[PDB]
Amino acid sequence: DQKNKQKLQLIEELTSNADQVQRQVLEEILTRNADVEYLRRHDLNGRTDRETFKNIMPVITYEDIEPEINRIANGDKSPILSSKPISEFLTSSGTSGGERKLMPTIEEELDRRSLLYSLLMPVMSQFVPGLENGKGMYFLFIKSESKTPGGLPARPVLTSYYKSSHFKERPYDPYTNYTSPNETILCSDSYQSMYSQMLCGLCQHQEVLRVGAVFASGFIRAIKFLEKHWIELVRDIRTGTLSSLITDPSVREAVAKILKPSPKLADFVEFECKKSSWQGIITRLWPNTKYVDVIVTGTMSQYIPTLDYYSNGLPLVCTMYASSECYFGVNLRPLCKPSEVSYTLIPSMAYFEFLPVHRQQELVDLVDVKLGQEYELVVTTYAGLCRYRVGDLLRVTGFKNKAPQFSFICRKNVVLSIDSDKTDEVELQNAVKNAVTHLVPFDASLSEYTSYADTSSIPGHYVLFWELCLDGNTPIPPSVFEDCCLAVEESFNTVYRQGRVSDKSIGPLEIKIVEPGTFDKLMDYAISLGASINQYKTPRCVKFAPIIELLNSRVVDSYFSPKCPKWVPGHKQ
Ligand SMILES: Nc1ncnc2c1ncn2[C@@H]1O[C@H](COP(=O)(O)O)[C@@H](O)[C@H]1O
Ligand SMILES: O=C(O)Cc1c[nH]c2ccccc12
Repeated sequence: DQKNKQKLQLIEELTSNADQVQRQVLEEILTRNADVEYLRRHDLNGRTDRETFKNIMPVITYEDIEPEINRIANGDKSPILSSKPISEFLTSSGTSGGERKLMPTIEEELDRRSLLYSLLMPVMSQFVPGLENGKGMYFLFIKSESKTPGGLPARPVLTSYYKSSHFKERPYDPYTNYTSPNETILCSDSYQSMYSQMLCGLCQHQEVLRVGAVFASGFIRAIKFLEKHWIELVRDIRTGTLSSLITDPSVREAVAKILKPSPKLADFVEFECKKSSWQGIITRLWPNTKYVDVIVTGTMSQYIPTLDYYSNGLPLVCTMYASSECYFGVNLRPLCKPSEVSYTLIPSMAYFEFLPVHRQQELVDLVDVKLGQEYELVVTTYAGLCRYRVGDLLRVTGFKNKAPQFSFICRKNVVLSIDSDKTDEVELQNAVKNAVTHLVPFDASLSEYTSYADTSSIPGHYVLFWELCLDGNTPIPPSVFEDCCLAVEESFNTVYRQGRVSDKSIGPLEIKIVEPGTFDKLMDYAISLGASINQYKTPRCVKFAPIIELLNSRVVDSYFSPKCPKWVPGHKQ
């Protein structure tokens, strides 16, 4: 019987009693945090009931509780948001004033993250058999850490999770037996982390029954890493000796238990990697792979054709929906189509509310959301976030017993995204305005521009299309356009700049100069589909393949900066 059946029954119990669980969660939070400064400031006066909470407590954004956050981050240890000690800040990919948002968490929250993860394979065991008889090849990575002036860790939620006893000291689980040893995941050197993970995956290739990464982008980068380094990898496999470039002793102690001299495997890997076409290479190097486990909902959907290419059309699986401030839900139907993914929110994670979005107690509870209606996700967490707006838009597609299921629509205001980076229109506009100052000495200027997330390169990069207006009589040298590139990048927020400098999840920004009349063609094309002259601006971003092919066909010159933007871990202040 055991675990799977119990976990599946737990899902039944939680979703059949969703409203009661939601109530018990809110009651527990307000009872614990009854005396914290934030609740007392709003005069909640020790009350714990739903009606009081919804009538009294305001619906907030990050900027609303930043003074509380800063105070805690500066070392104020009084109960301001939470009665249990804030153990760390989980730095979100979402920003504020260019800097990562600091999400308070408490130690207890790891239990709830682990509960969520423990649901995944029992759910999957209903759709794909035999996964306990083999391994999963996942490429998992830690990121830069930082510390608040008061001494609290500030780091991404997965970096926090991987380094915790819940992952680093976890027991052997046959349904989640990874090819990557903990030492290779927890390696601070990102090159060594990637190389050793790729090697271990190759060494255990016949046992691999599934592959992936947290994000589509992450898995694509691992494939590209093999494209560049397979010769070194084949040499390691052939001789049974790990590359001396791997200097980390914990790494390589771990590899040494896995790596054995095997010219037969080396010949096999060489054979496949030598081939000019890498179409379907996943199903050749790892022939027992049943699916690809990566997020391809949200902006990550742009990577579907790339994964399909390398996998020869294996099923793409989206298992979960979660964030820094709170873990949310699970896909109860993982082998569905990527366009039909819905996430069932787990009612014991947090108190969930929903702000209706239309094309006086305003909020609607989890069980009262309406089929087909769009909402903004609003959360009340154990660490003291009260009715915080996530910025995620969701649509109800159905119900699991009493618990609703949501397709993910978007994170609000995201224009450009390659990996976890999110660039909005204001950021983009500001960035382009800082870069055009470089065209002033040449008495040139920008007439019009647009952008796209270029996925043809690994890692992806931002592309800007620039149509200039030249009034002077001196050509602009490549060095100045390269200055323009860098200037754009320097104006982007810290997550973008971290992706460029530290995580290598983003390639150099490219500016493509297009010939005169190019954006005229765009408009003409934009009217043949969708034809509103009155309401027409050249869009800040484009995404439709024929439009992009049109713009690329009219490129006169392109430029990247050889330089990287500034980046320093932690908040500016
Ligand atoms: N499965 C998913 N599909 C689409 N977007 C997601 C998914 N999981 C997380 N996200 C987005 O990433 C955010 C979490 O980012 P972070 O706070 O940095 O972990 C969420 O609030 C969503 O906007
Ligand atoms: O930065 C990280 O690695 C944590 C993270 C960022 N976006 C996420 C979405 C799903 C679960 C974890 C994360």
